[PDB]
Amino acid sequence: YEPIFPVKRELDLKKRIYQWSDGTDGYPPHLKVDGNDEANLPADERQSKPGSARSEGVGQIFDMQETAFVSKIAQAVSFIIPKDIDHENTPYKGPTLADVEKFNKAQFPKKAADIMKGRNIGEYDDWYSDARFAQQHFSGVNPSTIETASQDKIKEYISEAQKQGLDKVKAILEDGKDILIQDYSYFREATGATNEQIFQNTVYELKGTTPTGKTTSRYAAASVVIFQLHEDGRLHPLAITLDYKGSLDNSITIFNRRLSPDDTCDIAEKEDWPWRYAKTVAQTADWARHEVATHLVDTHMIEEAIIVATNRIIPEGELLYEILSPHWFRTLSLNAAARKLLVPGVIARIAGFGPTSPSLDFKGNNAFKLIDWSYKNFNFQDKYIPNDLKKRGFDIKGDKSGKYKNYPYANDMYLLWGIIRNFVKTVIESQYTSDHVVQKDPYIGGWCKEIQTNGQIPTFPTITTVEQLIDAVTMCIHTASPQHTAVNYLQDYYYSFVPAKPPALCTPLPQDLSALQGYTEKDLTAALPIGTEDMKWKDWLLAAQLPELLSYKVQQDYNLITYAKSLYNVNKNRTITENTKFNCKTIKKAAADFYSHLKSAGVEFENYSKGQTAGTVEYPVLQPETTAISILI
Ligand SMILES: [Fe+2]
Repeated sequence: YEPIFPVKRELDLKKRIYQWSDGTDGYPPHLKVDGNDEANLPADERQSKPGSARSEGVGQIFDMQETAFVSKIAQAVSFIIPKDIDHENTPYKGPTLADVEKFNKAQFPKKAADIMKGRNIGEYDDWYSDARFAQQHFSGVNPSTIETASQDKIKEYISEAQKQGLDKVKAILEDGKDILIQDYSYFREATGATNEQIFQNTVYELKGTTPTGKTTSRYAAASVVIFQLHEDGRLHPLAITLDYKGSLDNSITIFNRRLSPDDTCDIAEKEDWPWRYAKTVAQTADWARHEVATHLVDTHMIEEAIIVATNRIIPEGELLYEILSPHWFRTLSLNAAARKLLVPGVIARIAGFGPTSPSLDFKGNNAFKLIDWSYKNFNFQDKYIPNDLKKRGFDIKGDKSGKYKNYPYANDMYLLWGIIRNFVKTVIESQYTSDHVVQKDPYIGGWCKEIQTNGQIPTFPTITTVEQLIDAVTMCIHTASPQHTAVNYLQDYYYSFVPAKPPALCTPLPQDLSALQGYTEKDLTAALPIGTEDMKWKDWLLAAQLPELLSYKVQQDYNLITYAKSLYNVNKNRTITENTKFNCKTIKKAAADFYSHLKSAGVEFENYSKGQTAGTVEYPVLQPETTAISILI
């Protein structure tokens, strides 16, 4: 008969089922899906009704009703709100901030049921405040990109401070008492736009398929926020560059009229319309870097690359496949729905990068140029939590000062990284006993080469040592589960109230410093998507509904805990400690530990949360009970 080679037959089959994209769609490498149509996914990785065997599907990922609703908004291309979606009162109707804030609180119940259960930052009256704004850079949806300010970047702000004759603010930077930066000036470099070109998205009105002359513009800014970190451990915003353009000579850079959190000035924080605008512009900058870079690229897309490469090279039954496999549950169908609807029909629509909405060529669209560049400029090893916290300038290993008490991400993760490495170290070493044993493995070398080339993650290691294999496996797990968890499952809260953190601006920037300095509420109210005017209704809905959709809380069984308890691979409907091949006494002992380590950690993440400055919003996101096995939303 014809000769049968079980392995090479199975891999030949997987390399047909799991194929790469040619990249003509304008996305980083992913699983090839003809027109991203559900049907053209691999049979098992498709979607069934909720309460089904895993050989059928993965259960309805999103909330049926709020998908049909969000799809309704994306499809709605008419500038006149459709009869269906329209209501007597809406959270964008206003027409004032007061009226919009007043609506928000009246939608808190006792339907909207996530990890904050229908609640948002709108609960806090003083969300505008310097503490709550800045606190989002430690505890918000993007806690992982703030870093120590380069000495020669302080040198710029020392100069601009002097230029404005602000003698007080100069002395603060002069010495350099824990001066930190959050830098979105890279958006230009990232989109190939010149320093004379402004970010503008021209939203063309269509009569279904055919356009009418009518348009409305949304705007975006390569902002740069400068913070000082005090000893009591409060992150204080000092300065915002609204849109950085090579130098601060060519940009308009405002300074906080209160130079500390306790500072008192006769103009309040609520009435400081110049500063409340700047912060709102700096919020659009972080919305982008969060959704594109920190969320979509760094988690969803990096994980898909691993999934595809791992499936193509490493066979089902191999140890590496079995530890990684569970952390992929339903990731592929979700990215196929992101690439189809969410990225083009929402992200690229509500963002201010443009150049147009809708787009006919995504390779020409800037949101896609940013998606592409974010993937290209990711670094697999540098975002190892230890290496992450080190290079960004955070010594969590030994801070006696207690200055990082307001930074629970940095606290929670430094612990949680070692714990997941502990687990992997025990399981990997149960087969991979030496650097040599790794070197003489068939798949690990080709696994790396596949990821470094086709996956287009060159920063992925050439795995020689046992430590190198452990960190790589930790990272795949860390990215897929707790890192995605942190950045995914606080969207509803921080985005639901659109003014707190809006996706883009609905009016051009102020022309110069002198113009901004005399800004009224109506300017911000206009800049935000409020009123029946200029299709601002659609921008609000999408801005506050995508968060609620993607914040929809994880099911009990898709916990990191429930896995650590029983090692049950939800994704593959099997258990690793039922493969007589592997040294299972060890694996059961690693899992037994890993579980006791996580229960123990949930206690510490709690302490870190309540250990923050009085009033500071909680950080419950990395609670193992509320952490996802995979990138499953
Ligand atoms: Fe996500």
